[PDB]
Formats: sequence, structure tokens, C-alpha cells
Amino acid sequence: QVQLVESGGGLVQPGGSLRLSCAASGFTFSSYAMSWVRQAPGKGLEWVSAISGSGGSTYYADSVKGRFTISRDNSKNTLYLQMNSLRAEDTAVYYCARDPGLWDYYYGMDVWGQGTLVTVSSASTKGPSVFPLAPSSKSTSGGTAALGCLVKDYFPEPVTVSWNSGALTSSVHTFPAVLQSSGLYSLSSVVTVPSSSLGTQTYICNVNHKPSNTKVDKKAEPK
Amino acid sequence: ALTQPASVSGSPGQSITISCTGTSSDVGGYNYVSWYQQHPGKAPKLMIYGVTNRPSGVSNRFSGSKSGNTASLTISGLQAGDEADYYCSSYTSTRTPYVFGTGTKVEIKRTVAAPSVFIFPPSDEQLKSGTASVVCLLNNFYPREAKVQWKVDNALQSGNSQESVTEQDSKDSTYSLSSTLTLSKADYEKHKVYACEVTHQGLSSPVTKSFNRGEC
Ligand SMILES: C[C@]12CC[C@H]3[C@@H](CCC4=CC(=O)CC[C@@]43C)[C@@H]1CC[C@@H]2O
Repeated sequence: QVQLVESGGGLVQPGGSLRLSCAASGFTFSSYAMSWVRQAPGKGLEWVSAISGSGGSTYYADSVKGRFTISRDNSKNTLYLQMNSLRAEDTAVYYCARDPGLWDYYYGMDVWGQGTLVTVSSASTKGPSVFPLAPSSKSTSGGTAALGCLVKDYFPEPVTVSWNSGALTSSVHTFPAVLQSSGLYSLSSVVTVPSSSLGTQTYICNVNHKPSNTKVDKKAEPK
Repeated sequence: ALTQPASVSGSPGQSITISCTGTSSDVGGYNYVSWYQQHPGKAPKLMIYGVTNRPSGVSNRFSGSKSGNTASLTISGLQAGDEADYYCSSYTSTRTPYVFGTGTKVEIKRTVAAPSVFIFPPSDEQLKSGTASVVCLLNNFYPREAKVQWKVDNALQSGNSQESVTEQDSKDSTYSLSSTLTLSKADYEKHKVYACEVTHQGLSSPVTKSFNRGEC
């Protein structure tokens, strides 16, 4: 049950503050240096901070030193990046990770949590509008048809799209979100399917933009 | 960070190598170089620590080494699923206790595959909002290079489109691309033919897909 579960990410105003959490299970959390690593959208991993097993030595990156503070709890098994004074450039997915070095360090992080998105922006949450990309008779691909959903004008990331409640996964392309000059994201999720199936299977995309409580199921269909 | 090539590509069954160039205070003087593999949208995974060590379970296809101030990851018998970003890291004897390298994307080469292309009109639903989106899908092509341009009533469009590409597929090693054309409903309604023209290696000449606004 070896795991790290993160929480606390969100959209935060510039100059603002945020506390990230990272709850440890399945191992003796006190025995290991744990670490915060971040990755800005499209960029590489940036080591941000680290703390000794006992908390007595916490350690920090330059780019972050002024305004960030790492801390920990071995009964609650939880690492924190109380993150204060946030700026736009701290916008990133934040991960925690274990160095498995017991009596010495690996200088290698083996167990990773799943990540939490931190968006530092003064823009507000906005949910998507979801429109079908209907199977269309102006490109009827012999044996394969395409359809999809357009997920337009939302903020912040992320949005999740599934098809027929997770039943349809093979042949799905959900394209990376792109920022419009509107300042809002937009993406499409598509799927290719046999032409023969358009008359036998209904296709519904399920879109969920948790930041804005937008849940939407749209049917993508002929004509 | 530690210097890595932006990208490394090879064909399945190749052995490819990714370098990581540092200084005598890190990769060059100490044996604490680590390598991580990161697939699109997932957490990194530790592939190598201490220059040459593989965590239990990591495929022996991955091996680490160094020479002078350069560590190398060598992936033998390249698989399609080996496509990912790869990061080295190092301890440093400087104020810096730990640093990551700049990362390398591994691309798997495969046969040329022309895009299958589709065009979608704006939905009835959407027009009520005063904006129309017309989408063009370029599906499962290879190599990555593509061009797509928009023609409305035969006139090439400028500055009203954005493109998005998927990461290399883990199973077929292909890419897909969306091109989205944004128009006011008003501008949309005052034209008839909507076309996406695709140019790609795997295709003799451009492929066009279009529809007529108000056609069945
Ligand atoms: C946790 C870690 C090993 C232990 C390192 C840490 C960077 C900072 C650091 C400074 C020290 O003086 C003790 C060890 C620590 C705490 C490293 C970051 C990633 C690596 O796995």
C-alpha cells in the first residue's frame, strides 16, 4: 500500500498563498527524506524543496527560498508545502516523492504521489461549454468514422473527458488544452469507430471540469 | 540544469543513448547520477540511481554509465512504449544539494503513415452563442511534421486557427492533430464552403476535406 496522496492544489491569486499536502501510507514516513518536485506546463522537473526524515533539516531551492516553506508529521504521515506568497511562475504540477535510502541517501526518488495542479492566476474559474463533433458524411472513411466533443472556454486546467462512461477508450484522442487569446483553454476529444457502428452504438462524451462544478454528457451523432 | 539533448530517436530494436553533461562538482566527481522516465501525464519513475543501479523490477534494457563529466542512459532493444521524457539528476558538492537535467524526449521511428483526415461543422447548439468552431482532425500520422490550412469559399485563412498535437502514441507510435477554426456566427453564415487541406509526407498531394454550410 506504498503511496503518497497529494491535495491542496488549486487556482490561487498572485501574491496569494496556498498549502499543499502529501499524505503518506504503506511505509515508515519518518525514516526517509521526502521531497517536493514541480513541473510547469510543458517544462521539465524542477527540484523545489526537501526535508530530512525528522523535519530537523528541511532544505530548499533558490528560485523558491524566499517565499516557500516545507514541513512534516510522522504520526499523520504528511508532508506539507505550506506555500505562501505564490506567484504566476509557481504554476505547475507539484509532486512529493520518497528517497528510499534508509541509512544513506540514493539521491533518487522512487515512490511518487500522483501530482497536484497549482495555478497561480488572477483569472477566475470558468466551466467549459461542450459541443458535439458529429460523425459527418463529408469524410466517410470506408470502414472508419470519427466523432468527438469540443470542450471550449474553461479555466483553469484540468478537464477530463471520457466516452460512454469509460467503455470506449481505444481509438480516443483527447488533445492537449491550448490557451486561446481569450485567456481560456479549449480542447477536443475525438474517437474513430467503424462506420457500421454509428447505426448500432450511441456515443456520448462525459466531460468534467471539477474546478467549476461543470459536469456534462454530450451525444455525438449523425446528421 | 544538467545538459541533455532535447530529443533522441531510433527504431524498435535499436539501442539508443541519452547523455547528461555536468561538471566536476556533480556528474563528473560523484557517483550519484539518477535517471527518470516520465510518460505523458504521469509521475516520473526511477530507472537508475548511483550511476549504474536499476531499482528492482526496472527492465535490464535500461543501463546507466558515465565518462568524465557525462553520464549516459542506454536503452537497448527500443520498444514503442519506451517513448517518454527522460531526466537525469545529480548530487552536487556545491550549495546545490540536488539538480535535474533538462530532459530528453525519446521518439520511436516507424513507417510513414499518412493522416486520415476529417472535418466537423460547428454544432447547431454552438451557433446560438454567436461563435462557430470548425474542427479538422488529422489522425494517426507519422512522421510528426504536418501542415494544415483553412479555406473559406476558397480563400486561405490567416490567424483564425489553433492547432494541438498529441504525444507519440505508446502502441502505434503515431501522432494526431486538431486544427480549430474560430469564426463569428455572422461571418460563418455569410460563406458556403468550409475546407481543411492537409499536407503530409505519406500523401502524394494535399488531401482536402470540406463541407458546404447548409448541405446534408
Ligand atoms: C531527497 C534527496 C536526497 C537527500 C537530499 C535532498 C536534497 C537536499 C539535501 C541536503 C542535505 O544536506 C541532506 C540530504 C538532502 C535532504 C535530495 C533531493 C532528492 C534526493 O532523493
